[PDB]
Amino acid sequence: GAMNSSNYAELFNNDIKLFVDDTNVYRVTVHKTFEGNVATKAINGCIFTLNPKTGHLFLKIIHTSVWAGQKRLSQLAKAKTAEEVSALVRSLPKEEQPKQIIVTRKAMLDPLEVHMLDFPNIAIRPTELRLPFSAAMSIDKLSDVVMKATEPQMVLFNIYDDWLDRISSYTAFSRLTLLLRALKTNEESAKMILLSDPTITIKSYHLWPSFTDEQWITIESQMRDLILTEYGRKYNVNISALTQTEIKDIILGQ
Repeated sequence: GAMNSSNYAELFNNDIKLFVDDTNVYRVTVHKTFEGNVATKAINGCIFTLNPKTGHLFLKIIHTSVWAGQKRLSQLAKAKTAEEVSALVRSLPKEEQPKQIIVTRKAMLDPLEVHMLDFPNIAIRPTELRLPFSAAMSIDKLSDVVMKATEPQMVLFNIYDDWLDRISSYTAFSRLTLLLRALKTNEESAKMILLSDPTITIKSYHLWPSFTDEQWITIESQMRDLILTEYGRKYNVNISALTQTEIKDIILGQ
């Protein structure tokens, strides 16, 4: 049954789970051609597969060669996504295989179910949450590794850096979704907040700055301010009147 804010806590139990986001798999850029026309040109994409409990991000880079001279592309993209997720799962020992895979887009449900027939004990589920994982390509280190790729490959990161030494999975996931939601809402302002010191640095093996515990509280309130103020412009409501469960709903995407 679909994952929503009323049952999403399940993400942090002992049943290994993965989110799969396919929104960055098929990507184009617009460019000027040698005759002076304008055209689209495919660029590398990625499948974003995340364990929200451990932070492990399996970033499968989709090379443009996959698309070359191919028909029915939206069909292929989903097939490609399903193929790769199933191949990852199939490479893991049984004890590392997820119990559930949660797709961020309902369109991914059937293709993944078809490709996961070999895994009867793995539940494929849709979600009501409109999670901001599309904003993964706004994290500079992720964006660069994708763009520099010259062949298919998978790269693994901990998208929580070292946070789990200090905070719970529930807290880390809340922080991540807040950061991604803010990046999705206003990339430029979100990065300005992140670089506000800007002496607080990003370790070479990390995605985010090395903020202290109290510093993260502040960054998080600013990220929250960025999001809510924009929501307020759109809908004409008093931010401060919003309940806790209303604010979460906004961040998570319902």
